[PDB]
Amino acid sequence: LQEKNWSALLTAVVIILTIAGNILVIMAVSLEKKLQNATNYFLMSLAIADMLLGFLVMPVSMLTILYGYRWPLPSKLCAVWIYLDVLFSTASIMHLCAISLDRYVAIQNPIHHSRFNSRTKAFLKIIAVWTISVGISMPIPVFGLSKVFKEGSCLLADDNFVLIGSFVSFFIPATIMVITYFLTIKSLQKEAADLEDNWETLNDNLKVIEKADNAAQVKDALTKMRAAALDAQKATPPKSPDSPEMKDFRHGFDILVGQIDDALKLAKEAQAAAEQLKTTRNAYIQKYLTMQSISNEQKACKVLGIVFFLFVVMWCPFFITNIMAVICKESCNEDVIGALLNVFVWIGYASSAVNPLVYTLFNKTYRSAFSRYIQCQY
Ligand SMILES: CC(C)CCC[C@@H](C)[C@H]1CC[C@H]2[C@@H]3CC=C4C[C@@H](O)CC[C@]4(C)[C@H]3CC[C@]12C
Ligand SMILES: CSc1ccc2c(c1)[C@@H](N1CCN(C)CC1)Cc1ccccc1S2
Ligand SMILES: CCCCCCCC/C=C/CCCCCCCC(=O)O
Repeated sequence: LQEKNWSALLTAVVIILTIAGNILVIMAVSLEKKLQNATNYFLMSLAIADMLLGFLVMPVSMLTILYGYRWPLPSKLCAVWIYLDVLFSTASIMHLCAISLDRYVAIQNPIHHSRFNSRTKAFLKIIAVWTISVGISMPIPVFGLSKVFKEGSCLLADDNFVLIGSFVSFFIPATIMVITYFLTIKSLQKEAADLEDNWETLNDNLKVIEKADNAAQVKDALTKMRAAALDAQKATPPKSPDSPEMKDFRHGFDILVGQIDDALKLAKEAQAAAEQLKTTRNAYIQKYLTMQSISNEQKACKVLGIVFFLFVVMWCPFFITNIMAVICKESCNEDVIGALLNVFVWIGYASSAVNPLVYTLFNKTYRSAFSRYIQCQY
């Protein structure tokens, strides 16, 4: 028991890293313009929930710890610490889960030429996240004042409250989160195979068109280039600020190939010289922007997979032991599994710390903001 005084300190480390880790994330997304992605707009709100969870309900989880788990505050405010903790936590899965199916639908749909709002779509999307988040949390204060106390410690004790609340707030979202996620990674991976194929196709026939000695050999070789070029025009990862240029440079590049074709049938010696995408800056940019754009979404999917994965890995101990309380009400000792719950809620409460760490470990631009922000300099 000499080493059990460390829990206070170790848990305070989990309280510190979450309040600081997500304070920067709120800062760094707002200040540095290079991180204004729609998916970085979600991350800025999520990180607020983790800031609000660290700032409100993780500490009194420790305050209770010090007292021996006998609830140390007024009787009357227990449903509000359960409510708050339920609400912010339930907003962190909703933020994660929204992100995954927001990115999922966009990859399996086209541009769709909507852009009704000017990247307030994030702002609309996030307020829907919280009202669904606070949709679910009204039942705790609705039956706020019993079903919230057990032997002088404060836990959700209504069996259906803690049974329904697992599927509605944890397993449905975690499953939804993961099911969409994997479909997308398989989808993105299977769309990079199309752009690379379309540029390889385009370059090989370009060499063929130049090196072909027959008169109409160009025809098959430069009609195919038109074919791939359109497919590329139809392909971009989810990511009108740079969408004209892609379309214009698609159109602008197509002109060069199109024109050579137009005068290819007419003819001959000159059209080989006419299809010279090798000599023009336009074509070189487009291969660049796509391969840089393809690779960026690779790393976003991986960084997101890390936060997705270790969110549900970390809270599953607390939810499996808790759902097992009600399923195993009679068979198994409740003083052991109640002990596991004192612990497995800090495996879970520690995810609020983790995701700022994984941002620095894999996003160069998130790293530089934090490092400066520690030094105070914008
Ligand atoms: C109770 C004691 C130990 C402090 C608890 C941790 C928090 C509240 C402390 C510790 C380190 C502090 C931060 C140090 C660095 C920055 C970045 C700066 O650009 C804005 C202020 C800010 C964000 C400070 C605000 C408060 C802070 C986050
Ligand atoms: C009791 S059954 C249940 C159902 C829903 C939710 C919780 C618990 C919540 N706990 C946290 C501990 N706190 C002492 C009580 C409330 C935990 C959590 C974790 C992750 C996302 C959402 C939620 S909301
Ligand atoms: C996705 C990763 C999943 C990891 C699962 C870890 C499981 C943690 C605990 C499981 C429930 C244990 C409950 C122990 C109660 C013992 C019952 C008794 O005393 O009779």
